[PDB]
Amino acid sequence: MNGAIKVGAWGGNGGSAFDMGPAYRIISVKIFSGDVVDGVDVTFTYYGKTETRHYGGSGGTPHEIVLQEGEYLVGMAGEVANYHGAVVLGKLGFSTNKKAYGPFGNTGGTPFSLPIAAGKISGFFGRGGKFLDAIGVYLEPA
Amino acid sequence: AIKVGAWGGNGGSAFDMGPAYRIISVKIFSGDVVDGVDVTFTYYGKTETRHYGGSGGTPHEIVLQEGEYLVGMAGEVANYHGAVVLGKLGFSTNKKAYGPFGNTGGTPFSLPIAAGKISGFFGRGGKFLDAIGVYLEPAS
Ligand SMILES: [Br-]
Repeated sequence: MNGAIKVGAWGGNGGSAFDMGPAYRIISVKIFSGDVVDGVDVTFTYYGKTETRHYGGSGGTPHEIVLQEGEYLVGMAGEVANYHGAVVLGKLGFSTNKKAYGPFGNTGGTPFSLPIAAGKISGFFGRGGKFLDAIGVYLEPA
Repeated sequence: AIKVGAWGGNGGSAFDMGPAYRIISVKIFSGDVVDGVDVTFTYYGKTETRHYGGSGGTPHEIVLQEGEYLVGMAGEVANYHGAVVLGKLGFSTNKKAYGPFGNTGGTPFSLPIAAGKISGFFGRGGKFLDAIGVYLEPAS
């Protein structure tokens, strides 16, 4: 609605649905991972207030992407894995117009990939519980 | 303004449909792999058919009914006789999922569209369908 374009989610159907909606500015993403992707922090701005939302569980090591001036998110990729009986993100990475980051996570399964030939990622939705069950993205022009 | 993909190889020649006003139908030509696609659509007052890739294999036509639109695309990227191509391709509408068309496995990709629709195509083609990507638009 209101003109949104949402692609995904990739992953399983467990955990609880989340939807950040679209941001004015994503500032940074932290991807928490070990054997699989445990969760994500998204830090974003709105009217000069910086806020952080966490989705998924409390495990894993953090892997950060701090967006530089003129840097924006142009790809996402990973693997959907079966882990301990749950269908979750086993690996997750992102590309910007400047650099690739990751993927983070150590469990393979069914790959997915989202090259954005025109446009950028503008927000996130998905499912989280003990791990990051699923992830999807909002898109807008670049 | 919103283009995702293409998934597939670097061979063949580039194509680019741009976005349509309305997609009427898509035909997927396949045998062992995806040979190519026809897209029939409305565009700036005209009704047009374009063909991308080769024309071998068998055509499989999906005609979109009133209130029906394309909300997913998926497939596998395969090596076929030395060409990195779509080995399998399928589409979902808001009513039903179709496919796969083609028989050759390789690396899967999937594009579920939770909000919006596919409005057109771009990619690369030769004898077969080397690569395919989509233009995306919001729902109306
Ligand atoms: Br349409």
